[PDB]
Amino acid sequence: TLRTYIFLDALQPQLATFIGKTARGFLPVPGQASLWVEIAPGIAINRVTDAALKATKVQPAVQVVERAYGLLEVHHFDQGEVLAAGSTILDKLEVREEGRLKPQVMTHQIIRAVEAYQTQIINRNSQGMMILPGESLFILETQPAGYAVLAANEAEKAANVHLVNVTPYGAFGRLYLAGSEAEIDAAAEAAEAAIRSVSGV
Amino acid sequence: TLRTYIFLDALQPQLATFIGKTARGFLPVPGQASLWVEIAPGIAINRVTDAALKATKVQPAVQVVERAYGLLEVHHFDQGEVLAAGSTILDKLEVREEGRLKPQVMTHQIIRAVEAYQTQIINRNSQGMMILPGESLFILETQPAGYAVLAANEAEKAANVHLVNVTPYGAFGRLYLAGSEAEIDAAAEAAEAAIRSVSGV
Amino acid sequence: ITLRTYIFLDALQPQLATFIGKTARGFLPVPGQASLWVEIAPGIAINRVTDAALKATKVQPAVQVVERAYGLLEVHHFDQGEVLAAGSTILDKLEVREEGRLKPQVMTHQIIRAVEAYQTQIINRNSQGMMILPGESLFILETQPAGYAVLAANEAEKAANVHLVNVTPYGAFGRLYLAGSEAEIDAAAEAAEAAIRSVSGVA
Amino acid sequence: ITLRTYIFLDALQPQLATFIGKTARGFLPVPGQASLWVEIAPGIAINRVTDAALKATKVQPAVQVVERAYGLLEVHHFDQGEVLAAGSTILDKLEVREEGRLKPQVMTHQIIRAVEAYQTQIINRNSQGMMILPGESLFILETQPAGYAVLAANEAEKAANVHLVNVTPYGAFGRLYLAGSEAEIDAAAEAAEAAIRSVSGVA
Amino acid sequence: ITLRTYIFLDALQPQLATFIGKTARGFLPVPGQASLWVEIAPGIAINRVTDAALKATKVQPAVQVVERAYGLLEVHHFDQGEVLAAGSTILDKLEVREEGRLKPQVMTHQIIRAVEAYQTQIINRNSQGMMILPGESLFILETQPAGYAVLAANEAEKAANVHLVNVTPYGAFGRLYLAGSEAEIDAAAEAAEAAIRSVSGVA
Amino acid sequence: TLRTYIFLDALQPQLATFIGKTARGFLPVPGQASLWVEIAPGIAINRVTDAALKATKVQPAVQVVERAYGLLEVHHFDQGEVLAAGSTILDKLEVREEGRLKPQVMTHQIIRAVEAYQTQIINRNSQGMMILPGESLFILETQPAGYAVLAANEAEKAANVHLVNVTPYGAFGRLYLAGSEAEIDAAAEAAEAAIRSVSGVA
Amino acid sequence: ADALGMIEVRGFVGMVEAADAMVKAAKVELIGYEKTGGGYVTAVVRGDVAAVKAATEAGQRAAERVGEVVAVHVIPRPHVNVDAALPLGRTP
Amino acid sequence: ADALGMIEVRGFVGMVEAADAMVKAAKVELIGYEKTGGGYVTAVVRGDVAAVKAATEAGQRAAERVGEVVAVHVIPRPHVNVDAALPLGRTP
Amino acid sequence: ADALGMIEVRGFVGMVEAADAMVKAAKVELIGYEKTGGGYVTAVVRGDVAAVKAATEAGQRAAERVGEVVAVHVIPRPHVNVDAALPLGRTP
Amino acid sequence: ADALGMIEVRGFVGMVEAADAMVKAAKVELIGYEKTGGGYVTAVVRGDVAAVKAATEAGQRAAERVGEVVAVHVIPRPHVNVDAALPLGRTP
Repeated sequence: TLRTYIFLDALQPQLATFIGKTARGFLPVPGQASLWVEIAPGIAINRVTDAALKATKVQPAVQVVERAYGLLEVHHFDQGEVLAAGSTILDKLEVREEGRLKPQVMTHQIIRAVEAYQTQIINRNSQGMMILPGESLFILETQPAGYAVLAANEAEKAANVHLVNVTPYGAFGRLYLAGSEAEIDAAAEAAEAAIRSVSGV
Repeated sequence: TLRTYIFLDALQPQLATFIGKTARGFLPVPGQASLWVEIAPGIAINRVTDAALKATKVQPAVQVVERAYGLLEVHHFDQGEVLAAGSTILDKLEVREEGRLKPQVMTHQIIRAVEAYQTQIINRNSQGMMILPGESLFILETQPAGYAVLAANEAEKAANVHLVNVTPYGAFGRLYLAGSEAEIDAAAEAAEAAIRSVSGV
Repeated sequence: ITLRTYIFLDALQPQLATFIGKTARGFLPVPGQASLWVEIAPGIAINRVTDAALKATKVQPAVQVVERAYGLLEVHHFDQGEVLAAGSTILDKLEVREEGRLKPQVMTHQIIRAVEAYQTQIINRNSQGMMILPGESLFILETQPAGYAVLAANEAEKAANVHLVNVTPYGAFGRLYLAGSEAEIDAAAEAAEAAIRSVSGVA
Repeated sequence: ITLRTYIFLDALQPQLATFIGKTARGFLPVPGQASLWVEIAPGIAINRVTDAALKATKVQPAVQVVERAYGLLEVHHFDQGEVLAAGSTILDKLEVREEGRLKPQVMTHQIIRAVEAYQTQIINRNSQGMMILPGESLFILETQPAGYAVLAANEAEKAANVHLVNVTPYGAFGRLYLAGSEAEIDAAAEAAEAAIRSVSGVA
Repeated sequence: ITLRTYIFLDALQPQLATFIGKTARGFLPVPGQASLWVEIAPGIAINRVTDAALKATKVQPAVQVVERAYGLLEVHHFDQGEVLAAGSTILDKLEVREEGRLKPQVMTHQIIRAVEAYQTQIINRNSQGMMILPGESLFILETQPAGYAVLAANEAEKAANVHLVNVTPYGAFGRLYLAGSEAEIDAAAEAAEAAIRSVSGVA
Repeated sequence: TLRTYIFLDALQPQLATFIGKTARGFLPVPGQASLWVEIAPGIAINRVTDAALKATKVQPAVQVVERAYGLLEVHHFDQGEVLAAGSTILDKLEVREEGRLKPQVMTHQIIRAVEAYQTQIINRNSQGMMILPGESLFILETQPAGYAVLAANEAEKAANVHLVNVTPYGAFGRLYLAGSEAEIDAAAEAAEAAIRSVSGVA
Repeated sequence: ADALGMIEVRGFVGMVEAADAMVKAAKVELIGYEKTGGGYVTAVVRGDVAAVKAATEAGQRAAERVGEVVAVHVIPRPHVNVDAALPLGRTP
Repeated sequence: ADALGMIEVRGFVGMVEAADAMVKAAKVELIGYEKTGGGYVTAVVRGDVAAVKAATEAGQRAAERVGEVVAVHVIPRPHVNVDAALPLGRTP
Repeated sequence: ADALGMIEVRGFVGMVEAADAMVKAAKVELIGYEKTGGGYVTAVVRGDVAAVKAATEAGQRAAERVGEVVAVHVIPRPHVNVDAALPLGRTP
Repeated sequence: ADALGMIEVRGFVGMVEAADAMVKAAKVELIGYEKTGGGYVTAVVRGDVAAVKAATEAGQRAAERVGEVVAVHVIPRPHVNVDAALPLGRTP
């Protein structure tokens, strides 16, 4: 099946940097168009990855087969190569773009003026930016897991927030953002508007 | 949704030392009163942690976010601060104390005279006290997972057992205890009587 | 206690035994030994199963993985009689016969010809066994439940000279990455599918 | 027992306290607390010294590292009286005053304007603190002995708006990766260099 | 090839055998077997020496560590004649007499009594063996060469009722953390120091 | 001080596969030209790396600032591009090409018909190909460490072996090759001939 | 299990003085005495090691005032085969 | 049948220390001790030839600390008439 | 069929050590041993050409220590009439 | 299987003396003797490795007095192919 299929037009620098910290493939640089495909069962993603890599010149960064779900990232500077790889992926899955799962937001919250006792734990459970005590925290879960990176990317299009964490694979996709109060408010509005704009089933 | 809400009047020294080996926060010392709150969905515990840390002077040690479940521990020397943090948590969740899931015991078993070929593997798959050959192993699973540490506490209030392992998060809560035969018998009876004395759903 | 997998490997081929030497957390097996894999649910009962073997026979256990909810156990010895007696003791203590195992379902079987380098680098980073090289065919397999996957590995190496890139026998799905040239991957795929589809059980 | 590094931090600036709390094996410090770093050779002898802190005063340890050759101890508390009393107790148990410490040798200080994206992927993969974004200036610093590197972090955040990418105060050399806009990194570089070579010691 | 450590553990006591089996990369030793530790410099030449063991006798290896500079090999088997024959074959392949080993020199030995909880949190995050509870006495031991530390483990458990918290026989210096009540730790300290000081060799 | 400066003319596929299995950065694909520079002290390699990345179009795979030394790999298809990055690196170092250290063979040994009990150890201590019980093993130690990948290139260039391990960082460089006996003899003679024909400061 | 303590005196008088001062100095259990001929008699106490260490070093001090004390030794953990074979009061 | 190992100590303390160190240091059987009078006692370990030879070399090493070691010897294959006529725990 | 390796030793002990080192140093098959009298015995191993090339150059280097190695030879591909007539263990 | 020990003597008398001293020296098993012609005879004992390692080094010292000793060697574990091919009394 097809759980997640989102076309990012470009990677903002904290998201591309975080994928550079986390991924196990060819790391993306900022300014590249990118594509995320999550399927079930997961091990068929090597069919999908090959289906991209025979078609276009794109390079894959993330390929994680976690428990039953297979996540795949590809990227290139030209948007046309990434969209041609996405069309070839959808031809190989014999579906279209609308057959993806419409993401449900499990939890969206804004914690204002986080105590130091909570920032130390959040910093130990995160790989991106360090949250500081007194900063406000934006928290997000999306199902399926992939669409969270869309909620990352558009967020950095809006506000000056620190990408603390994003996990795009697994059962629940997670997003930790940090910053001052108005920045977290604007980024929260942008991330909720980006998740609500995904058509699906 | 609250799954586990268990209070501990005092952490026994091997439980406090095990959480000192495993946790990613302000590690507890023995004698401190403690509190474990597990909720579903997981990421919502980053609200609930805040709901403790704006009320009292408790320190959070464990905050684990699994695929779907979230576990929080808070502790302080004075029991009243921990109970006030627990009352503030139950006020924030709008759920009473008995709205927690009543724990069911998946497996309670005692293996007499564990041979060396099994002790080597159980030692490689654990982080507490090591088990020696010839020592009887008590095995426990509880669902939900957080209640496992209740069985990790009261059992050490019964006999001279070595805490081999306790896992309080994820699908099933797990407890490996080890010691001589009568001590394992008394500690197993105490752990089963501790799990059976918890009201809930 | 449910018996998800009960499979008896009559002989470990050298890449499977070498892979278990890379990954296991027990007494590592050597090639030529007879092996046995028992997977149950819930996982924590496998410690009760392992003792049931270790008080019975002279077998030595290599793998004991306790997942979220499943439990995988491997025992092995040079003598097939010791290993089958340990399996008989395990089935006597479970009081479930050999047919009570879950019959394995093949979720995905694929053969990818001429894997590009951009995919081989990621496959090599995400797998522990033999490295795949760019330009070589890849065989992909998943079985539910997971403990049959090593069987799908083992008979595959009894087919043709294929690499053992990965075999994960524990989880919700058992995974198998094999690599090699086209005809060898074809023979190994035919042998592994014939070995999985010859296993009886329940569904 | 040789006293290499004895440095006292009067107030933990929040990114250093955050990064220490991300790397500590102990009790995590919160920002604003006073902090203290003692480094000796040999390593395992620091397990004596830590005891002499915790028996005497109210202080709490964050980072105790007994690595291949040397040994490093952090103690921190809100009151500077308790931290200075633990420092005097440490230096009485070592029977060495402050002046027996090694003067920090500044072996490398380099500001790299507009770090390319291909290099930021490496630096972000090697680091545990912040992430450096492409185009931001980098400041790298190497001191010997290594413990004074946390001083070089603290004063840096005390004088500019930078990001603490990494600091390694244990091992052969003390490494410091800062990153930010160009003027902020020039201010942080001047402040960190002056703070390192504005202390006493024995060369 | 320099022979640093050559020690023959005549019978593995259960906490040392359990700790080695918790840390060894190989065939796990079981309590009761005879054992042998050989450390040479440089490291990779131990792959010659290991072959000379495994072609000669029936002994099984557990720890073969080729670290940054040195190299360590453990071989263990029930019959003490088998392990002594493997030791003789190792010392012939090295072309050395036995007494060319470095004499173990006790660098740091300290009984830290009634350890505070805060130091136990760090020691328990820095150790894979037993825990240490607050208030129990600790025994830290450093020896050079590193491998003799496991002798300092073995004889210690051969004396009194202690908890083996850590032993590292690989690296620059061999470390030993023991823990327990005070009389047990005093008996273990006398026994471990008398074990290390009675091993001859070149200095 | 420029310890190693080795230019790999073409990455062979098991070496490129193993580097991409252990790289912190951009994974090299086979056929690309590559380049390895080790200097002492370590963190000064970030002076070096950026310099090449400001000059040419090369991409870095392995940059290791470990306990004592510093290691940099750069790789690209065009060999003129990798050589231009190398000349930029040597200009930033202000040394010539032959300011390197001539590689010392600390230990070389072919161990024939390895028992299974040692292959379990070697396979547990390796991130490359497996060794099977009975296959011959070639171990190699070089100083300084970076030249180890040179010994992993030419050997694979000259026989049908398995690359079990190559470590080009740390105090000493290590090389574990494995395969049938004739192929391991050819690969060992090729590795020694690759190490011998490298000039520098002895 | 229980740590072992021994005072051997060439003489029954010094042995009874040792076996008196050992059980008066701390909490050890006197299990018996072994007569090995030639005037050598050996008093054997048995308890936890923190008490038998304080017991034997006081019993030696008191038995050096009346007689000749041959050997004084404390075994912190005797093996179970020793308690099976040699008569140390804990014969199963 | 099995190999024979002996520690003779003038005094009971050194013999019990030797008979503890022997059954710790190897997988042997302490079949007991022979009292020849005069203060001499002989502890007898008895087992396979590899373990008794490495057990008596620990019993000697631990009985010289506290005792006067009279004689130490190992017999790898004792003759059948020796086991028939002398008390060494293999009386048929 | 397969290549042929031989070690001739004046002495049975040296030949047993050579025949052990040969089969431990590669995958060769010791098919037997031939007694030409006068104290000369010949160990004959057999397998593919590189394995017997390693086996004999380990058996020589391990049999000069204990014996007197007369002759070493490796035939990389013997003629089928040699296997048919002479006793090399592959006689059809 | 069991470890192997051999004495080669130029003479039947020295071989019988060595084969007597080996089985009187430890728990070994004289399985037989090999006549390689020319007056060379080889006595073969076979047991666990410490027993044969003591027995051959005793039988050598007892056989050098009364004869010419050519070779003495102990193999702690012979390969399965050696005991399958060469006649050492352990051929299944």
